Amino acid sequence: LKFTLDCTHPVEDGIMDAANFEQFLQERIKVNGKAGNLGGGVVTIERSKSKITVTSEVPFSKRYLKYLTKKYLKKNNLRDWLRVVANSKESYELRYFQI
Amino acid sequence: PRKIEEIKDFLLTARRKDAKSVKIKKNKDNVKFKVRCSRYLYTLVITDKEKAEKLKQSLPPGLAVKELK
Amino acid sequence: SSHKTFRIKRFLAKKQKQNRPIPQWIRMKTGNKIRYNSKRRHWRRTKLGL
Amino acid sequence: KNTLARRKGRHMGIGKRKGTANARMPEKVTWMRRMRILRRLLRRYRESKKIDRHMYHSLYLK
RNA sequence: GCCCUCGGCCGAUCGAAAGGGAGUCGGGUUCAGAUCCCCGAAUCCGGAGUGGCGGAGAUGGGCGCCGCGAGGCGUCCAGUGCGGUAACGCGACCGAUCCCGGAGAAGCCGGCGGGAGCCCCGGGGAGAGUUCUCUUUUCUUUGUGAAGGGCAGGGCGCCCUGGAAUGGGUUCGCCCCGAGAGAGGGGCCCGUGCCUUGGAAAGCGUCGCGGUUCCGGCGGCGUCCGGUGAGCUCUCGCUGGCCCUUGAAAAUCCGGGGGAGAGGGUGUAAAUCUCGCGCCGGGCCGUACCCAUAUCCGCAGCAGGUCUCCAAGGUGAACAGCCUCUGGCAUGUUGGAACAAUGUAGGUAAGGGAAGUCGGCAAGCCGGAUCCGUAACUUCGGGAUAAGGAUUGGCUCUAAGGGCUGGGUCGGUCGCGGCCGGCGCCUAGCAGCCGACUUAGAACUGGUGCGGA
RNA sequence: GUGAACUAUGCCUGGGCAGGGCGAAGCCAGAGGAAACUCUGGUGGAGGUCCGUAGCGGUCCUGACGUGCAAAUCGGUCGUC
Ligand SMILES: [Mg+2]
Ligand SMILES: [Mg+2]
Ligand SMILES: [Mg+2]
Ligand SMILES: [Mg+2]
Ligand SMILES: [Mg+2]
Ligand SMILES: [Mg+2]
Ligand SMILES: [Mg+2]
Ligand SMILES: [Mg+2]
Ligand SMILES: [Mg+2]
Ligand SMILES: [Mg+2]
Ligand SMILES: [Mg+2]
Ligand SMILES: [Mg+2]
Ligand SMILES: [Mg+2]
Ligand SMILES: [Mg+2]
Ligand SMILES: [Mg+2]
Ligand SMILES: [Mg+2]
Ligand SMILES: [Mg+2]
Ligand SMILES: [Mg+2]
Ligand SMILES: [Mg+2]
Ligand SMILES: [Mg+2]
Ligand SMILES: [Mg+2]
Ligand SMILES: [Mg+2]
Ligand SMILES: [Mg+2]
Ligand SMILES: [Mg+2]
Ligand SMILES: [Mg+2]
Ligand SMILES: [Mg+2]
Ligand SMILES: [Mg+2]
Ligand SMILES: [Mg+2]
Ligand SMILES: [Mg+2]
Ligand SMILES: [Mg+2]
Repeated sequence: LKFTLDCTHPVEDGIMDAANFEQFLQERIKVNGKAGNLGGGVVTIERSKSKITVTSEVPFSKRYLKYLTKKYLKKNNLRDWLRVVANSKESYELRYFQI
Repeated sequence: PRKIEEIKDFLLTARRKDAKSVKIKKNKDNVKFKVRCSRYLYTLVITDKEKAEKLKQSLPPGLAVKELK
Repeated sequence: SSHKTFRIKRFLAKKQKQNRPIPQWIRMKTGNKIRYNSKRRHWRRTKLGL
Repeated sequence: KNTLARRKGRHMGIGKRKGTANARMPEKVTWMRRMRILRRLLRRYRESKKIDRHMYHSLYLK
């Protein structure tokens, strides 16, 4: 459903890696309570060198997306600078905490 | 508040004497024409954009034709 | 109470208008022998009979 | 979580109830539910002519 | 103004900031006021002689001609509306004294049903919390006033057809029927629910942009889809029970009976109008705040007293007790340091078990629920939870208890679907889907613990 | 002469009172009898009914206090609901 997850600023100043974050999602997604294998090829994640599309054919949810990116930020000790907001419909953009 | 069905009835209450104002409210699906008279606020709802436009053209002069934007 | 009559409102109006300290030039007046308002009412201590 | 367990039957017990059986589930409500169910079934059978008026009345009274 | 006609309020007046009593709501705003100010939507009552504008009353028939006819000419006669078998309906739709009725205007208790609000469950958003591990997670939020119009829903001893025993409908209970059942078709009332106008422009939640020392700034996006119920609380309705108890009055407003009267001579008419719109007005007094372990009374910031409304989650029978959220507070007119006696309040106690004492005073024992089992006596109702006994946790299951849909033999043809029929036999019903809380039984399990507070 | 602002009682008009137990009349069904009827199971929800909240009251500790918090209060236990 094109839940565009966009992070240009942190990879812009080089504090996280879109490829291994994509790997993190690729392992720890869930479809019907199963990790790995994307439900059996049913969700597809591409990274267009600055942002990640998570296309799907199931009722998958962007609040679950926000929960997973918060989990990634907490795991990599980053969510004291970064903050996941809804910049638009069908998209989540990370932002730095006030300067 | 009263809701008017026909353009001719809207036009005669628009050219009534006590008709203080007309406000045009452009909604996403339709357009509302609210004429403020003495006792009631009368509302006409039109779904056709060109029909609403030609009504705006054929509205009588000497009235406030205020758009709500 | 908040439900008053006009004349009990007048009574309370007069009482709170005259519950007021004495001016200070009164003491400088010649032959004064009055130092303070001696009949000032406090709402908690002395109650109106009304 | 405890509501899920009580749905599965847990903590319902006999050492877990404090009111009487009628206080927890009233016999008037039970009988009323049963009568509504059985009368509705009899009305459907009489409408679809699996039974007739006379069978319906005797079964109603029973 | 006089005269005639007609006439019981037959008794002044006061008496309720909880009785009766037309008609205002939403948002915003203050240091302190707001249903009263501002903005926006309404509404009630009173007034209109010259009547302010529409609409209703109300505008049709007969006969002679002209005119192809339509349509005109003149004459004569109606007209205080119309529809439905009905219940009744429609936008108005004359009418006095007088009379009749209704509303205002009726107790307490029970049981059900409908509607809302709250609570609860499943998803979608937005923003937060947790992330040592797990958690598609946890928390918050997720609007539409009054007044119109339409439709659900509820109620009806309201109407018409028809005639019912092999009696039948029907409630939790009842109850109903030749004085008219069931069935079929209507009508009315209520409509606080939903849709719409109001209305998104406002409110709210988020994400931003610039400073009018503080803009009802400006913008984006959103404000979504469902399901449950003997839940609680209001409210509406139906139907019972109780009474040597039968549960106000009056202002006020309405309907009807009757028809004294009034309206015009067929006009582009009148009297009249409880219809629609328009115009003007609504004075006087109260309105802050406290409302009580500190604004009241008790001589006081006094453990006393003093009438109400609203009421979340868990456990649980529960408005019990105990813990928590919204909201509130600072321990009740001081603190610090020690932890003697005597106290006040609360516990525990070997072995005995009322020997204590006037006296089992005080304390203790018992306690919930489920399954058994209950004596004398009796006014036959009771006694009665008599007495007495067993069980009670956690975890994993197994049964039973419901609600929706569809069951169709074949194009015999076309209006990969539709019209009539040769075409066919779940008829012991099945098939699919949805959804609750219970109750009973069993296994395992624990230092025999389990109404664990 | 002044008082029913406390209290006593009558009247008028308002407000209020969880959750449970027992299970009266009325009613439905099944079974036994020649009847009269009888038995069983439900339903129903009566009562100056019972346990027990709020409320109202005030038993006992002859508890606290007794120059009090109080010119009659407080706590537990109680009565009724
Ligand atoms: Mg005082
Ligand atoms: Mg008289
Ligand atoms: Mg008076
Ligand atoms: Mg009054
Ligand atoms: Mg205020
Ligand atoms: Mg709305
Ligand atoms: Mg009938
Ligand atoms: Mg908006
Ligand atoms: Mg905004
Ligand atoms: Mg006030
Ligand atoms: Mg006090
Ligand atoms: Mg005094
Ligand atoms: Mg406590
Ligand atoms: Mg203390
Ligand atoms: Mg202190
Ligand atoms: Mg104090
Ligand atoms: Mg001992
Ligand atoms: Mg011992
Ligand atoms: Mg002894
Ligand atoms: Mg002795
Ligand atoms: Mg002795
Ligand atoms: Mg004792
Ligand atoms: Mg005995
Ligand atoms: Mg066991
Ligand atoms: Mg008195
Ligand atoms: Mg009693
Ligand atoms: Mg009590
Ligand atoms: Mg006492
Ligand atoms: Mg004593
Ligand atoms: Mg009692």
